[PDB]
Amino acid sequence: EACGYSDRVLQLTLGNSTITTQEAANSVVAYGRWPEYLRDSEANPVDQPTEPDVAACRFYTLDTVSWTKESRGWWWKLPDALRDMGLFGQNMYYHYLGRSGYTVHVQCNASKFHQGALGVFAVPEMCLAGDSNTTTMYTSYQNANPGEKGGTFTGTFTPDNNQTSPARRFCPVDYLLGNGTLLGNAFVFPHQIINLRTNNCATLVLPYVNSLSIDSMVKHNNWGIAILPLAPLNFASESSPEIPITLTIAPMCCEFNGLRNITLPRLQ
Amino acid sequence: NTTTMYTSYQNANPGEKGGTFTGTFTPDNNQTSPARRFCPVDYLLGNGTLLGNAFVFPHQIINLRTNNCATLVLPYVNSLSIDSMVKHNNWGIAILPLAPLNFASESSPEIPITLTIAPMCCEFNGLRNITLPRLQ
Amino acid sequence: EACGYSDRVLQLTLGNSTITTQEAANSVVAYGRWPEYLRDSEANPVDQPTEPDVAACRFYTLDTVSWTKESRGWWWKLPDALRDMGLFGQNMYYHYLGRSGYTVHVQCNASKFHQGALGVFAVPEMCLAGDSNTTTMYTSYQNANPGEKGGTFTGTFTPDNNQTSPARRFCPVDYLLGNGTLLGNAFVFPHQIINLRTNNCATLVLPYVNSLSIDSMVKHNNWGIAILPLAPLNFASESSPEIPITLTIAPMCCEFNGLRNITLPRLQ
Amino acid sequence: AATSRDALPNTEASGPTHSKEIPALTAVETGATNPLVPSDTVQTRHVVQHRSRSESSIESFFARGACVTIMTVDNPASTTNKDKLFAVWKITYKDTVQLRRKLEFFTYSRFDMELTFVVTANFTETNNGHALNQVYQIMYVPPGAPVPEKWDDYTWQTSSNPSIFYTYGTAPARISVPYVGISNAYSHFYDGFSKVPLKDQSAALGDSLYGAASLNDFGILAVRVVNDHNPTKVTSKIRVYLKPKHIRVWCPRPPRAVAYYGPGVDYKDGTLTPLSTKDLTTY
Amino acid sequence: AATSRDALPNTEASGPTHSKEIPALTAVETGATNPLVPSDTVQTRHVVQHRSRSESSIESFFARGACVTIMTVDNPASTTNKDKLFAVWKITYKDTVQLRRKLEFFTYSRFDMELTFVVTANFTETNNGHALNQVYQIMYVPPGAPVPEKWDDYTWQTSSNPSIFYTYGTAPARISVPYVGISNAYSHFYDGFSKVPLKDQSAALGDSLYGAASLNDFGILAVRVVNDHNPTKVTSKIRVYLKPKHIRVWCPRPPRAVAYYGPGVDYKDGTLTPLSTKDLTTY
Amino acid sequence: IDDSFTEGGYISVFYQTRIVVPLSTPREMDILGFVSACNDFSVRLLRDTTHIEQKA
Amino acid sequence: GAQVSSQKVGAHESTINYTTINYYRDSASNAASKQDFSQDPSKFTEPIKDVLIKTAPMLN
Amino acid sequence: GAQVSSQKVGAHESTINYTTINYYRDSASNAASKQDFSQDPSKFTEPIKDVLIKTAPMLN
Amino acid sequence: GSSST
Amino acid sequence: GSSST
Ligand SMILES: CCCCCCCCCCCCC/C=C\[C@H](O)[C@H](N)CO
Ligand SMILES: CCCCCCCCCCCCC/C=C\[C@H](O)[C@H](N)CO
Ligand SMILES: *C(=O)CCCCCCCCCCCCC
Ligand SMILES: *C(=O)CCCCCCCCCCCCC
Repeated sequence: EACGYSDRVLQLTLGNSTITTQEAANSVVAYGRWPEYLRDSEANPVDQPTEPDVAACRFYTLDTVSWTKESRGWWWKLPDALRDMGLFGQNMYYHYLGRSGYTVHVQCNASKFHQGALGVFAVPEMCLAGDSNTTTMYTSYQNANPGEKGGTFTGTFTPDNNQTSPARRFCPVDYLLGNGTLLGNAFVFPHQIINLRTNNCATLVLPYVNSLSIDSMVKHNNWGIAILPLAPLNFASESSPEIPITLTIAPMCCEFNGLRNITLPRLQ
Repeated sequence: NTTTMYTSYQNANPGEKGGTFTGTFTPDNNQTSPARRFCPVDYLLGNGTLLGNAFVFPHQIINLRTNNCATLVLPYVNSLSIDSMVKHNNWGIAILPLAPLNFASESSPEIPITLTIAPMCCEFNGLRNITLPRLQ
Repeated sequence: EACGYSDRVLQLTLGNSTITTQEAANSVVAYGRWPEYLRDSEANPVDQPTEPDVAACRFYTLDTVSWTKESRGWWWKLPDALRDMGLFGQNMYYHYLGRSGYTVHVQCNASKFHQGALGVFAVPEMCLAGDSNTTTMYTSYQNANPGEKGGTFTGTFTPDNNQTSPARRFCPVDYLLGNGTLLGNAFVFPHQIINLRTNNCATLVLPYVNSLSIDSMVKHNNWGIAILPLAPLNFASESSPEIPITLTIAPMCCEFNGLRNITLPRLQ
Repeated sequence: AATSRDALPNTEASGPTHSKEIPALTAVETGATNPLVPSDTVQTRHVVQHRSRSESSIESFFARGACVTIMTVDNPASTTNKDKLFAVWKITYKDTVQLRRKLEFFTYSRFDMELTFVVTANFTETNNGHALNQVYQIMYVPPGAPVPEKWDDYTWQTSSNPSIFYTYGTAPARISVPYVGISNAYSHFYDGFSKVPLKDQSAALGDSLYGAASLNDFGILAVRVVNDHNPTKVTSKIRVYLKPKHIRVWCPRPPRAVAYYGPGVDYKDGTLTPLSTKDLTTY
Repeated sequence: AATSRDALPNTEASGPTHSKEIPALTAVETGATNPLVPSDTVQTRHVVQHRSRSESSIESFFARGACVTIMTVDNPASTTNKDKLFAVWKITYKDTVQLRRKLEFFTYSRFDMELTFVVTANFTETNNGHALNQVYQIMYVPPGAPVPEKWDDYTWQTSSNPSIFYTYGTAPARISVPYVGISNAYSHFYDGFSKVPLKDQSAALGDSLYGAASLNDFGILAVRVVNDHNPTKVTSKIRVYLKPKHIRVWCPRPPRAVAYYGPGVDYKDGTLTPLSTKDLTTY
Repeated sequence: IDDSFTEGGYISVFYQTRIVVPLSTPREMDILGFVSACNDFSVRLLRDTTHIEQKA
Repeated sequence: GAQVSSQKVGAHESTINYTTINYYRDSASNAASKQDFSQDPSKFTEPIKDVLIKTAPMLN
Repeated sequence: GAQVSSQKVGAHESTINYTTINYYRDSASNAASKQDFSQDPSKFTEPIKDVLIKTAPMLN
Repeated sequence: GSSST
Repeated sequence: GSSST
């Protein structure tokens, strides 16, 4: 626009929170579907839903991670990454059922002299592969659900050989997208790339996706966020560059059914 | 009777257990480590006014021969439209035996009293991190 | 504009002089009033005014000063700073009375690797504080009127202790805006900031301001220009960076009354 | 449209009754008062009622100036060792008891406040010296403004604070003030604290008085004798009268039944037995 | 047509946003302040705003009498060696500080001036003699008119100067004066001199004070006790209060931040540190 | 004035990612901050300030 | 701007009236009119959800 | 020559008015009406030559 | 002019 | 007579 508006400069406001950016590469709406509340024709639990609106549909910033030349990649699951986030998390643990969409904003700035490219992928049902070749489908609830810290990818598969006290965790190999399929094809999932010369952020608007209208948020993650270095970090001629990556995520149109006492999960 | 308006936040706010009335005023004589709690005398409605007049406040009586419950629907009342719920209580519920419990000829009868309360039309403003009060 | 026009790119033309800029931060018109000639309903001296038009309403460039890490700030007074500028100055000294507006263009470029921010303030009646704690209101005409060289601010008040031959000059302390009020509030005066990453100039269009329609330009300054480093000059890792600051100022709609022989002031 | 000075309802004549209508029987458990009138339980005649409730309207009940404080000031000889006394009073209706008890029939109120000032002076030493007529300055110092530290310091300039210069022996001074509360009504009772004690903070740090809201609710009145020191000392008193005009009140309360003990609802041991002996079957 | 007592704008309810509109991002270099309202950066509800700016209109901000001076006079015994004291004051708002600071939020002003006079008297010697009620004469002597040299000389005739004869113990005296400036507005600041120093003239001859315009800007008030000498000496003080009515102001300025030091903008060494210690990351 | 009952809360600023610079660039810099009122802002009950005085 | 109202005449010696003019801009400066309204006590005397009919049983 | 204006009524007990008559020839003797106007802050808050649109970039 | 109640 | 505002 002749009044200055740009693809690269955006402002997002949800609840009492605002994000600004001056180096965006537009933003993505997964499968072209904006988040919505559950329609009566698709409804299933009959009790009056709780819809926290601004109390939960606001931007929550997770712990900042660090990108280096040896970084193989990071992953988070939703709603798991937000289970301890203010009133969203409370609403989640107090109800049997819950559904939610999300605005995911990945942040990573650097300088005109740095280079590198992060693939930011939102994957529906992001089932990851386990560390075991003695027992399949064995990753424990606690290890499958890291909360906000997330998990990481590895360049090497290493099988858990402790049979007496097994680690019971994922071993997500990066070129296999942590799930036995080639990473070069992950672009069929809703994505953006943070290529440092071009943009300093990724924004993905995710609808609630599932084979059900509503489900157990505590038992099941709907979306996975996978961030992998498609082109490695590099800067000037420093051997050990570092730049931070921050995730800020907002629940959208979230509603909950089946209110009771609060869930107190075994997380360690 | 050494310091007025001295009841601590912790003692003013018992949470769900509530507090009780007493038939006797007894002043806290520990000046070194004061109790800092209420001493609500029953015939003075715990506040220096006669209990027989408490009926000007919204009320019901549970008279056992007649009824087994009281139901009071309370509007939000205050000199402001909204306020700090953590700093300020809007309503007090006071339950006093106007006529003492009695049964057959037992000397020590007991019957339970249960309170069930529902918030209505509640709304909140000024969202931030959670308040973690000093309650003990 | 889709034909390329920008807030940042301006051309100003007055008389036989043109200024161009490619890194402006828009321009300011003090109190929203453009300069004007004196209207008949507000007129006071009855003699035919002299209105030099292009002979005086043109851009005059003053002596360039230098910004360094130890710079505390600079000041000029108008019309004083222009008293020796071509036919404007002549017209000024030949007439008892004169009034004028101004376009003030402060110039300071650097590089994408330098940083610093100059507050450029236009102050009506910029009375400055003196160096004395033995005699108030004692700054001499000669010291109050530096002409184009201007004066400077200081970080320290130091009282003139020579009682026998007093300096009789200003001692304008920077955080007190040289006048006993806090500099952080100087933004209520018409201003712009030259923040090196953003812009390389400030442009202020000043109306004639006074409690009279016309007055003695030789006795009285209407406006003061105060330039202070709000954020200090810095560059790469050099300890002693320097960049120049140039002032170019044009009188606007100036008119004079009360013609006689020329004023020959005691300036030293 | 029913006004405070309207006559109350007429008594309608009523005769004998024998029916299933039972006005006399009721059940106070419900929380209601039985709305009966004499014709419900006895035979009545027709009476045209002329009486009205005009004098017990909220306005009429409060339409009186009540003394809320007495401020003492003086003007001594210049030679005295003691400082010239000027007075400072924190504005309140709780230093005296009568208006306080009337307002406390209600939980909340709104009103415009009329303050009237009665000023009296006298001699103290068994002297024979005289004093010329005194002028007094009553300055309102709202929360935040500099409180005077000396009878003659810079604050008495009053460029922005409202002040009354009262001349002795003239009519008592009077001003009005609007409803100035920071809430939509004045709270006669505040069941709460001005601070939340946090766990992560020390107990001293989270502490505050029970039932107290703004520490300096309404500011202070500072009063002085403007005249310079005089050889003979004169002492004066300024009595302050408060009248609530244009008043509204909400949520009725039982009146104070035992002596006031502080600005809160606290009571003192030994004052808790208002009622006197009277036998159940004695008229 | 928007008046000072009109309610301010309502808050309009606003929802979530995801667009190229960037209200939050701005550039203060331009010299402008970003005109934002809460609905620009957070979700808002609809609120019907009732508050107004009525009390901060220029008129309301200045609508108070401020003390600008205290004049001392006396009336001694006829036998005294010292002359009867009459007072002479050069009219100004700069002898005190509070009204001065308020006016100096602005560069220029126009107003009608209301002057109110509070008069107090006392005895000085530890005598027992009395004095009958005093009448005071407050004479305005404009620049050029003969200033009184003695409490009783010919100038107190006042054929043309305005005078107030005030009777002690009566209501404080009061007069109004129009906007009397010789400019179109009063200048609170004059960056200039009243003389041009010429080269052909000596430096002493061309010299004048910085920031001073007419040496006798507005003239003086001369005050006396009209009563003849009395055996017992009485001393009186006349306090002068200035209120700017019907006021207009131009060109806002940062307020005075360090103590006033003279009628100009000068400051004194040792008074230049108004701000107190507070740590950057401490609430 | 400072008053617990009418307290306003907390303003604070944090690093969301970090400041990043290339080589040949200053590694430290300043930010400046400004405050102003919105169009819904008002004041009342005129009073004297403590920000000026006249001792003697 | 004069307001003319009637007095309720108690002891007698038409309608007798009296006049009122407000001298000040601020309504806070005004005297009290005493022209006040009455209301029904029901919010305190009958705060029950189901309307009470006094000839009927209060409990049914 | 009486001027009749309305009061903005704050606490309540139609439009309440008050009356004003000027007693003197000189307008300087008059009380202050307090019937004042407000203006937009723009000459101080937005003194820029090109009109500012707050949703747009301030610099383009 | 005159109001009448 | 009477003005009215
Ligand atoms: C020149 C004298 C001016 C005097 C100005 C007095 C202004 C202050 C008004 C105080 C209002 C007091 C009202 C009574 C108390 C409060 O109702 C309760 N404590 C609850 O808020
Ligand atoms: C019988 C008593 C009559 C008193 C008459 C007083 C007339 C003089 C009016 C003085 C006006 C003073 C206004 C204030 C000061 C000026 O604003 C500044 N110094 C700038 O001109
Ligand atoms: C309405 O008021 C028009 C009639 C005016 C009647 C005479 C007014 C009497 C004097 C009032 C003086 C003004 C009070 C400030
Ligand atoms: C306009 O003023 C016509 C109405 C007159 C009303 C009565 C005036 C009250 C007394 C004013 C006296 C004159 C003041 C010098």
